Amino acid sequence: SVDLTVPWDDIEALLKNNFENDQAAVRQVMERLQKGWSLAK
Amino acid sequence: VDLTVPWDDIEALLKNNFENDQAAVRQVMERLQKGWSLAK
Repeated sequence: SVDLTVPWDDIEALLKNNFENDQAAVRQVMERLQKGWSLAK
Repeated sequence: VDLTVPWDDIEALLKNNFENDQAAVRQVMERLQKGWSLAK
Protein backbone atom coordinates (compact mmCIF):
# COMPACT_ATOMS: atom_id res chain seq x y z
CA SER A 1 0.00 0.00 0.00
CA VAL A 2 3.05 2.30 0.12
CA ASP A 3 2.56 5.10 -2.39
CA LEU A 4 4.45 4.67 -5.66
CA THR A 5 2.65 7.02 -8.08
CA VAL A 6 4.01 10.34 -6.86
CA PRO A 7 7.26 10.67 -8.94
CA TRP A 8 9.48 9.87 -5.97
CA ASP A 9 12.56 8.98 -8.01
CA ASP A 10 12.46 12.31 -9.84
CA ILE A 11 11.95 14.14 -6.53
CA GLU A 12 14.97 12.29 -5.15
CA ALA A 13 17.15 13.36 -8.09
CA LEU A 14 16.04 16.96 -7.55
CA LEU A 15 16.87 16.73 -3.83
CA LYS A 16 20.24 15.11 -4.44
CA ASN A 17 21.14 18.01 -6.67
CA ASN A 18 19.78 20.69 -4.32
CA PHE A 19 21.59 19.26 -1.28
CA GLU A 20 25.01 19.10 -2.96
CA ASN A 21 24.92 15.27 -3.29
CA ASP A 22 24.61 14.90 0.52
CA GLN A 23 23.23 11.35 0.79
CA ALA A 24 22.30 11.72 4.46
CA ALA A 25 20.24 14.83 3.70
CA VAL A 26 18.50 13.19 0.76
CA ARG A 27 17.62 10.18 2.92
CA GLN A 28 16.27 12.36 5.72
CA VAL A 29 14.06 14.41 3.39
CA MET A 30 12.81 11.44 1.34
CA GLU A 31 11.98 9.55 4.53
CA ARG A 32 9.99 12.42 5.96
CA LEU A 33 8.17 13.21 2.71
CA GLN A 34 7.06 9.61 2.28
CA LYS A 35 6.16 9.15 5.94
CA GLY A 36 4.21 12.39 5.83
CA TRP A 37 2.41 11.38 2.64
CA SER A 38 1.13 8.27 4.42
CA LEU A 39 0.16 10.14 7.60
CA ALA A 40 -1.66 12.91 5.71
CA LYS A 41 -4.08 10.58 3.90
CA VAL B 1 7.09 23.44 6.71
CA ASP B 2 10.89 23.54 6.40
CA LEU B 3 11.72 26.07 3.69
CA THR B 4 15.12 24.48 3.18
CA VAL B 5 13.04 21.92 1.20
CA PRO B 6 12.87 23.21 -2.36
CA TRP B 7 9.10 23.26 -2.66
CA ASP B 8 8.96 25.56 -5.71
CA ASP B 9 11.32 23.29 -7.65
CA ILE B 10 9.25 20.26 -6.59
CA GLU B 11 6.16 22.04 -7.88
CA ALA B 12 7.82 22.66 -11.25
CA LEU B 13 8.74 18.97 -11.46
CA LEU B 14 5.16 17.95 -10.64
CA LYS B 15 3.75 20.34 -13.24
CA ASN B 16 5.81 18.60 -15.92
CA ASN B 17 5.02 15.10 -14.64
CA PHE B 18 1.25 15.79 -14.49
CA GLU B 19 0.92 17.34 -17.96
CA ASN B 20 0.48 20.84 -16.50
CA ASP B 21 -2.71 19.75 -14.66
CA GLN B 22 -3.27 22.45 -12.01
CA ALA B 23 -5.66 20.28 -10.01
CA ALA B 24 -3.18 17.41 -9.79
CA VAL B 25 -0.26 19.66 -8.87
CA ARG B 26 -2.38 21.23 -6.13
CA GLN B 27 -3.46 17.84 -4.76
CA VAL B 28 0.10 16.57 -4.51
CA MET B 29 1.63 19.80 -3.19
CA GLU B 30 -1.10 20.00 -0.53
CA ARG B 31 -0.54 16.46 0.72
CA LEU B 32 3.26 16.67 0.58
CA GLN B 33 3.33 19.80 2.71
CA LYS B 34 0.59 18.64 5.12
CA GLY B 35 2.55 15.43 5.53
CA TRP B 36 5.85 17.22 6.04
CA SER B 37 4.44 19.37 8.83
CA LEU B 38 2.81 16.31 10.46
CA ALA B 39 5.75 13.93 10.17
CA LYS B 40 8.75 14.23 12.39
